Amino acid sequence: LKAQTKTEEFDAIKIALASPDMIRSWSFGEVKKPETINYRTFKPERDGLFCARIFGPVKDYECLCGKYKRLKHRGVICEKCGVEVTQTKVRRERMGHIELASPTAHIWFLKSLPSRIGLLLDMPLRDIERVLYFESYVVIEGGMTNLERQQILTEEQYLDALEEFGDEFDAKMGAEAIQALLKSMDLEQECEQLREELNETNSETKRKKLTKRIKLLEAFVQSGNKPEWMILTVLPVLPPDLRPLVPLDGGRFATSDLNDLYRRVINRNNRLKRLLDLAAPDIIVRNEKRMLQEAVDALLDNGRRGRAITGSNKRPLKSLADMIKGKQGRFRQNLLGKRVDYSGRSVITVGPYLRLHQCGLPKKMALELFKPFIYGKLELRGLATTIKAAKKMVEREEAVVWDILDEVIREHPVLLNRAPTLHRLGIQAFEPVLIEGKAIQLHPLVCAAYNADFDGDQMAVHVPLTLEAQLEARALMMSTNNILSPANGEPIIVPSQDVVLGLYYMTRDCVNAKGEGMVLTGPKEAERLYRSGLASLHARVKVRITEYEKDANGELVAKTSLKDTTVGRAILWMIVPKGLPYSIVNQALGKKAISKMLNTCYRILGLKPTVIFADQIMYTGFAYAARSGASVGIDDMVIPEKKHEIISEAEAEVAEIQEQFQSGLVTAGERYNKVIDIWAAANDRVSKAMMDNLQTETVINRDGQEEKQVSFNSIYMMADSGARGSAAQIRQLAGMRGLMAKPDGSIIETPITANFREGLNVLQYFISTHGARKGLADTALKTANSGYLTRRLVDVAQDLVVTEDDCGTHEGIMMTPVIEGGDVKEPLRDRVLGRVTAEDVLKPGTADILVPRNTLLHEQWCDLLEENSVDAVKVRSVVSCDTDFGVCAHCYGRDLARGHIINKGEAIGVIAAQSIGEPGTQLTTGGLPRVADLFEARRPKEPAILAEISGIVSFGKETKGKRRLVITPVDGSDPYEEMIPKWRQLNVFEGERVERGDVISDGPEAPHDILRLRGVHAVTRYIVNEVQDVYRLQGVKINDKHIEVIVRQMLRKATIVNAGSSDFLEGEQVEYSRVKIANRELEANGKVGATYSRDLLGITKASLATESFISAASFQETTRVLTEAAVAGKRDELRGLKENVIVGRLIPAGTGYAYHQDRMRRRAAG
Amino acid sequence: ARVTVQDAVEKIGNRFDLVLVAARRARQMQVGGKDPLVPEENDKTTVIALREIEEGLINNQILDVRERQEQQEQEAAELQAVTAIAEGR
Amino acid sequence: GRTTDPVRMYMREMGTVELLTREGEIDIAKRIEDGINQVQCSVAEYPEAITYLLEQYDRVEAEEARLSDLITGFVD
Amino acid sequence: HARSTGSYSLVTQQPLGGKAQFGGQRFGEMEVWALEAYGAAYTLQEMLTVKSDDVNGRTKMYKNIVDGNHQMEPGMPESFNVLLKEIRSLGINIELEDE
Amino acid sequence: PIGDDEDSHLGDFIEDTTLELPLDSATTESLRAATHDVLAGLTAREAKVLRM
Amino acid sequence: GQNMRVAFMPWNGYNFEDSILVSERVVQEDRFTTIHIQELACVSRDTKL
Ligand SMILES: [Mg+2]
Ligand SMILES: [Zn+2]
Ligand SMILES: [Zn+2]
Repeated sequence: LKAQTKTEEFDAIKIALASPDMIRSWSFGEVKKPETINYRTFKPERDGLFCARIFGPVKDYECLCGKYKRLKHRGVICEKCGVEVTQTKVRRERMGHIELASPTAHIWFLKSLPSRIGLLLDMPLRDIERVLYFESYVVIEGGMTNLERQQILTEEQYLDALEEFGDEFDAKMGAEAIQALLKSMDLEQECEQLREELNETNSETKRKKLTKRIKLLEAFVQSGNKPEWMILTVLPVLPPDLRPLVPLDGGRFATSDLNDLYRRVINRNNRLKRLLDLAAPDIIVRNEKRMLQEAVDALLDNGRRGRAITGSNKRPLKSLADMIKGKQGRFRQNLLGKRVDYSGRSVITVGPYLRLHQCGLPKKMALELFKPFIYGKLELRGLATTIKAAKKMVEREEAVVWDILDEVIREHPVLLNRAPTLHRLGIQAFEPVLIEGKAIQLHPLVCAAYNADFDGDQMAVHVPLTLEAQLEARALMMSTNNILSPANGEPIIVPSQDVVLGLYYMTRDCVNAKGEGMVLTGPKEAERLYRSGLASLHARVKVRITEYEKDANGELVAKTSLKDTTVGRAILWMIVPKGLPYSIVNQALGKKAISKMLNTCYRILGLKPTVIFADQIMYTGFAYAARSGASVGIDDMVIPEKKHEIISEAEAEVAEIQEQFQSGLVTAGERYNKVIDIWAAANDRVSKAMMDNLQTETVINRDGQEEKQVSFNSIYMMADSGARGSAAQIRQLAGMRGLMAKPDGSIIETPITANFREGLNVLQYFISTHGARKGLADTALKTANSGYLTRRLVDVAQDLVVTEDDCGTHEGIMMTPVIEGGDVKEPLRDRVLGRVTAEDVLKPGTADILVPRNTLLHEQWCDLLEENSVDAVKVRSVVSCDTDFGVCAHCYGRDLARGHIINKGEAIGVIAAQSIGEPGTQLTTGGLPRVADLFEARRPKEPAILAEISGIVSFGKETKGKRRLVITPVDGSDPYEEMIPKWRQLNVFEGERVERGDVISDGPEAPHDILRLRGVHAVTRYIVNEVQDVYRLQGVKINDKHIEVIVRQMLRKATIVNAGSSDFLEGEQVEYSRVKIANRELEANGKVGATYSRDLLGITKASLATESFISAASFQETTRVLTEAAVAGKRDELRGLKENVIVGRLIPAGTGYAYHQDRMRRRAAG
Repeated sequence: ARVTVQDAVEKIGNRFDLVLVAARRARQMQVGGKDPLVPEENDKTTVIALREIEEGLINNQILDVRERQEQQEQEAAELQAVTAIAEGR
Repeated sequence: GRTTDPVRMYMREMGTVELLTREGEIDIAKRIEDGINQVQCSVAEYPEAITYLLEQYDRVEAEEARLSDLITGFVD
Repeated sequence: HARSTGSYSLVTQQPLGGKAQFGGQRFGEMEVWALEAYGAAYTLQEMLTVKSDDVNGRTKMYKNIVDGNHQMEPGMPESFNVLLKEIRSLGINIELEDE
Repeated sequence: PIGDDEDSHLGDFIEDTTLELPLDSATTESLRAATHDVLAGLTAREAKVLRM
Repeated sequence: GQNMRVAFMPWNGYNFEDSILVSERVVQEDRFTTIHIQELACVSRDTKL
């Protein structure tokens, strides 16, 4: 078969240096003139930056001169002025060139930090630049006389040496010099010689640089790049429409800055050719060559020399490098964003009538958005003759079009998105419901996922177009299909505020109320008792209920009974579906309980019942909260009667200690601590006064004189239910508020005695103001820090995707309850839930396997483990996965919005990064910066040091700035000796044995140490436990999984120790390496297999290494990446997410995982 | 309307390949080559296809098989037409 | 030594050259006259340089050229 | 605001309001990530190819949309297409390999 | 640069007026079908003369 | 702006977050109505045509 020549669907991409002949291959003509357009007739001046002949026709299928105007003549080259008449679009495509007079350095390869021309020649940068500027002479191929090959000479020196040796010696200067150097260079010979020199001399200094350079050279040879190409003989010109002259209003013109630059280049070039033909003196033509160099540099990348300025405008002109780089840090237009058709946005409102699967979409918006569908559906049914008439109709908004819109809307989902998109739930698919209004209506239960208030936040709509997009939106991005946070299995659909105040008010009980003590047949006549005004919503009552238990085999058992409950609970029970026990609704129904109701319902009945359940819960919560008549008055906030007395006594203490400071019994600072302590104690007392009084003070009589229960006061119910408010804010309302602190952080010893229910005076308010402003500032800052962090995270993860099914390794980490210092800061059940078992586990007695090797532990399995006393389970993790270049689903876990095991092909790196990132706004060394420090693996300020090796140790030498520690292993050799500065107080016992990784001092320790001296499981455990300490201290739920995948990405690279295939000390992929030593253990060499050492790379560091260069050019410094890749002739195969996002094809994950896989196997095959 | 796709996800495991298969069948309906295997409620081809997945009468196996048959069904017709191209010799 | 900014590596490079004395200008100009006249005389000593001019004037009066494309005029 | 098919920017072909008929919404990096977490490839592809950046894709799309055929024949986004020239405008040769 | 100091620059707002709108492109595609059917209407010779 | 009779109480979740639920009495009385004044322009230019 003939493979192909012309257009196919391409794979990979290649980048390298460009030959002059190559640059010519692209060029369809040489632009010889600085002229742009004719100045009256605006036609392009022929062979100029804007040209019809070289580039293309000005208007569609029309010759410039005007002779051939017909769409027939096409491949015709006009005789008058040759222009092939073709679409004007080809003026957006065709390149050009300029043949420079003198050679020119390409500023990218001269000024890139590791100067390419420089280190290829082993020639220092400043020397090379000194040569290019004609500031000195440099030797080339010196032969055998007096002189080194790379040696530089001055005027007089060159003269003398020339007088001595006429021939068999050579020296040039300028660009031609460097080009001659590069051309003369033989890489292979240098290779041989350097291998030898590497071998002969033993010094670290010598062979380090030696090996680095030889590797560099041989890489450059293998590239296919010849050094000469770093010096430009020919300069390509960019297509005109990519740097347009296009006219504006007022007859004014506007053009790209590349025109000024290209113009300058052409000018000085032609003038140089002229100066050559005029036989000018050296001092002139040299100046001209230099100026040409500067012009070219300014064109390519401006700012590495002089930063030339555009005509009449101070602001420096944008060069091609600046064209590529973009702005806003690193953003390549697939990054910062891209404008998109079929979209819209507006202010959002509530819409409680909605089912959770839908959203209100404004009429006009739907019309405009679905306009093309409407056009097609209108003439398909034949209501409109032609598409034109269809437009006329929808523009007239004729009566018949609304029905057609209702047709095209029905099964067609739409995507809704909010401004701060963090986790994947930031975008959710809904079924559109036509609404009269300009506002978008969004289901209340979703408001938590978007973090969307109703205070004027806006949402954007996007219309999924292709069939695949509709089905993706419906089966993936659909609201009902994500009920659970991907971070943790807990429901994100949890009722928010009004609803929970409703369910809370519903099931609650007062002491005495209408219908107290009576009995009812069932929930029906309970509700009937309530709605008729006979019985009160909350009263202690026995009613018969019928509950169910699915506890049979897949089967629902029925049981009936007389339960002691209230009227409200009885009414509410009507909603609860099937197999749930009445136990769940018989409580007070707080936010937590009202959430666990949903959770249990989902882990029992399945998805659909849970969906409709949540819906009904919302409806009833709203309705009954509305009926309840909850409100807030000024008298709802109750101040303690004892407040003033507490204030007075605590105010007596301060005058006590003040008297002592006057008499000098106590020091000023000690005094300060004392007074601050008494005032703090005061605040605690007032708070714990107002809390008792607010909470229990309802004193009410049933048939006797008195009884007291939890208060029915509004603000209390609100704070208690979890609807809104909290003990702190309520404390600020009634009790006194806090003690403030100056910006310094020195806490003021005269606290705010007054509260918000009372007035604050001038000073108090002024002092509160700082707290406010710093609050807004800090929060608004932590948003940015969160974003930056997530960014680093997806950058370090991204392409990690579930790929294989099961690697099948027994490997994994030991999962224990966290058990910190007190009782159980987090159980075992949460840590092991949804995680696969590495191996079978035991009862206290054995040959009884409860959980059999690798099995997803769901709620039932975890409860079965809980029945038994088992404290310990070994669990497979993403960090331990044997699979290379990805994670097997069997290792990951089940976690998702769905309880089933993770699908094959879902991209986990991204969702992990997101899951870690989203809560980051809620985090307060400790803190979010501590989190960053952890993920960056930064060695702390005052780190500890761990024993290098086990065995008895002792102290040696003296006081040089380090008092040396000598370790003595039992069997093995002693010589390990570390230099410990003695000015730091030690721990380690001079007479005792210390295990490797023991405490030889105090303070935090760098995870590099934990990785080396303790090992991979130990280091991953340290990272996960510390970061989880940070999050969990703030009340943030994040599964260990995501952190573990980030960790896996951190340790991706490692350094080799032994040899037999590749180089000694190289940092490299443990995927590559392990797949190589697994392959080397058999066949090949019988075993030559090398030993490596696992390395720890920070997230920002590990992100640096990416196979794909297109990917790297996105988030890294673009200018460097492009060069560094171009010299190696690096070939990007795509294969990742970011790269395929940039190039604009299907993501090698998700739905596209079926595509890229089917193509991946076709590649490197028959 | 299909409020939840979970059942279809039960019928084919992947849930991505669900989107793919359902899309394929959906196009078998939308471009008019074929007709529904189950009553159309005014549900668009998008949802009809998913209903077809839930009923278990449509998946990758069935589709591949049917297409493979239709290939030979066209080969049957064009048999006498293309064998007449013996002028190639 | 070199600040770059090529205005400087020019300004300094030309600034080495010393200004001419009023007599030096005439010395140099005299040298110019010497050289040129040498090439002119060397042209006058070539037979084909003569014969060609002759043929060209035979072409001028034959209307195959113009008097402006051969001579700029003589002395006169 | 709402937009179906509006005007387009000249330098890079992208949706732009010229009539005060608004340019579409900006789909950013984070939104792309959100699309990446879900398994939706086609939604993303159409998002950054046919619905926006593809000069061929958008029209070939619109015609299918009115024809009652939901599909996409994506082609290559014009941003990357331009970037290729911008890279090639320098001394760098960037090519598309194989088949 | 225009306002906000942001990446909004003058050239970003220059709209291509030389592009034909898809709203019209569809009608250019439809007109062909219409005139084709209508040209199927006339006698085969009249059709040839009008198409010519 | 304008002062008005206001009641604090959840009403059928239509006030859900900060949301405001307003009687028809207000939109009828035309009190919260606003008058906008826009300046539109038409420019007669010179084109080479
Ligand atoms: Mg807000
Ligand atoms: Zn012409
Ligand atoms: Zn694995």
